[PDB]
Amino acid sequence: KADIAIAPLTITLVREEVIDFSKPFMSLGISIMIKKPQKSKPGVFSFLD
Amino acid sequence: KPCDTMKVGGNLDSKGYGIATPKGSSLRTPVNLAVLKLSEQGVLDKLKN
Amino acid sequence: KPCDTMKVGGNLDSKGYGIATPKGSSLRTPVNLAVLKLSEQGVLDKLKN
Amino acid sequence: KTVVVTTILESPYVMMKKNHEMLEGNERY
Repeated sequence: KADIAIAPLTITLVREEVIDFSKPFMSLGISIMIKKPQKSKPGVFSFLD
Repeated sequence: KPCDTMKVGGNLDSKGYGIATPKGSSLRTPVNLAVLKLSEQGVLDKLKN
Repeated sequence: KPCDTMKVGGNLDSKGYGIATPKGSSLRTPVNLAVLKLSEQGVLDKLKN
Repeated sequence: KTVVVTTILESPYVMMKKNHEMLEGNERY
């Protein structure tokens, strides 16, 4: 259905077995995204901290 | 925005994105060479920035 | 030992180590195929471990 | 003749231009 894919498509062994990939145009890795750690509400008895 | 997310820790792996073509495509060699030309001339870093 | 160093962050790039031969060496093809055979038979993972 | 490129709407690799409805073909992204 398409002649070429130009996208953030990761070079993987299972894909390379059925399609061709150029050498990498971008280096990367899996990472963790978290919601930021906002400031906590001061707890009762936080005067002992 | 809203700047409420954050990347935490190092990357879990190392890999790369590649331009993909159907197995045996006529475009495979020219597009592999072009990616290397754009890599070597610093175009890929300018575009990420 | 003394276990006093530590790897921090992700990798800055992605690449590989290769067996090298003089340009045009007769050994190039057999050694490329042997590395792939040692890869596929799990020898390279056993040796790193 | 014209190469059909498959891609994905994934920011910031490919995004709809703010005025894409007024543009044609590749100029929409």
